[PDB]
Amino acid sequence: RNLRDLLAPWVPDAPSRALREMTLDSRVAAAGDLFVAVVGHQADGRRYIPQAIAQGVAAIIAEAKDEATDGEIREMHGVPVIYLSQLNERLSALAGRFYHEPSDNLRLVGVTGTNGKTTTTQLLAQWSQLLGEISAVMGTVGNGLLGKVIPGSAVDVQHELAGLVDQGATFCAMEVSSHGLVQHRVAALKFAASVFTNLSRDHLDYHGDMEHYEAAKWLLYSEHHCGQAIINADDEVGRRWLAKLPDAVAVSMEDHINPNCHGRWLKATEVNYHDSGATIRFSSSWGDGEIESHLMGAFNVSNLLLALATLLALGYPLADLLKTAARLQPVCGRMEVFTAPGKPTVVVDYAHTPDALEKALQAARLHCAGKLWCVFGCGGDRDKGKRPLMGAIAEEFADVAVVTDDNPRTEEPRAIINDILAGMLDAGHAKVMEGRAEAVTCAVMQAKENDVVLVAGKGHEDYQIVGNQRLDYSDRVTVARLLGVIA
Ligand SMILES: O=S1(=O)CCN(Cc2ccco2)CC1
Ligand SMILES: O=S1(=O)CCN(Cc2ccco2)CC1
Repeated sequence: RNLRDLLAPWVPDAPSRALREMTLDSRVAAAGDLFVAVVGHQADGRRYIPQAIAQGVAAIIAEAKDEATDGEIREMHGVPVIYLSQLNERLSALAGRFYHEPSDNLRLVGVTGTNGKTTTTQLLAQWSQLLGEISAVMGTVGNGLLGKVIPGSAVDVQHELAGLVDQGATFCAMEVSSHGLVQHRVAALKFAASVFTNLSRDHLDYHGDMEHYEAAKWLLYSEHHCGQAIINADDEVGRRWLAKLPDAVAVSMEDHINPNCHGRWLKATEVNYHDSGATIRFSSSWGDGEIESHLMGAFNVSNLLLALATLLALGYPLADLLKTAARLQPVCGRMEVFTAPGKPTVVVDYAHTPDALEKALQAARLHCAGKLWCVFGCGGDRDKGKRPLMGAIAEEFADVAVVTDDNPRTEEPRAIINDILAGMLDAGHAKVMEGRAEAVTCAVMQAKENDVVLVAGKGHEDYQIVGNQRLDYSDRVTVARLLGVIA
């Protein structure tokens, strides 16, 4: 790594300097490093130039605004200071070059939108790896090779992706946050494909506002290497964009494919939501088939179809995708289904808010021939407002509400339960059982073979905080033990 080579595309005849790491933070800027001084929302990195020089950085790249012209080479205490205009916009490209263009050395798929980003990202990584890739994820959960995700500037993005390349990753599914995109944090990444789970957003009822939102985004996307566009046609904005993008792949499970366009497409023709997942019949420009998904609810059908369409667009054979689809797993504690022969279906989900609980019950309902049970509580020593709302939701969208404990902490467990029950029309119809394990056992042991029991609130979070103790407890383990299966 050399300053001269680093800057060659932009600043010819830049000094020759060996560079260790690239950093925006003058605090950690050690000897031999390249310090990058950026002008930010409320901070100006150029302030910390003398400090960085004092810690022995090899060279500095600094925002040119007001202080210099673009590509201006200066020299302070023997250290090169190269000024570049619009450094924020160029930082991704700069870092990309520094870290040997990691997105050109694996298949990078970017997923954007509000809902289903995490799941779709995870399914992309899972499915690609089942097809022979060494897959990785980058996003809100964390970064890492599949099953070793460790819990973010344009430099960090490039740096982490290079780290994954070094660990042998050949495929990376990246969640792209709306904010990350706008702030040019993925500006120079070569995306093999970009998946749009949706492009809708609240607060856009004024026609001028929707117009500006779309223009802003369209402009942004025009400036990125998006690769193959895979768009959810069940989204209103998605459809309008698909109408303008003849090379984009349209995906639908609600009959929004327009075949007159002769574009590439994938649609679910029918779905059977059964006790252990969904059987998805689909047609596509690549051929038709049938997938046995072990994921629950309509949203996860959409998410799966988006991943399928993406991988098909990237040229993975339909037959191989079909042969591996049954091995796709739910994201841990996200509508994770547990079945056993002749037992009720039990779903463990992390849902701990009124909206999450409602969605999880609506999803569970689809797979439920009999009665839908909901076992849940609310956290103690936290905001109490959601309690009656979650009570009301459990009453409305389930057949049997089993109200129990969930991390009561120092608060009186029964008081929390009372707040939950307060929101119900017929609290008397609810079952109350304290001891969460006992409540789960009650639902599971009493529920019929064709019932579904949703156990909500914890998902993967395997502890019960009672008083000051994080006592060892797991919904997944409790459920697995009751059903005679392995969590
Ligand atoms: O830019 S982003 O939208 C996509 C990449 N992510 C993951 C990331 C990289 C380094 C630290 O965290 C940040 C948000
Ligand atoms: O589809 S996009 O995400 C990326 C490409 N851009 C510009 C464009 C349209 C047709 C040719 O170039 C639109 C947004």
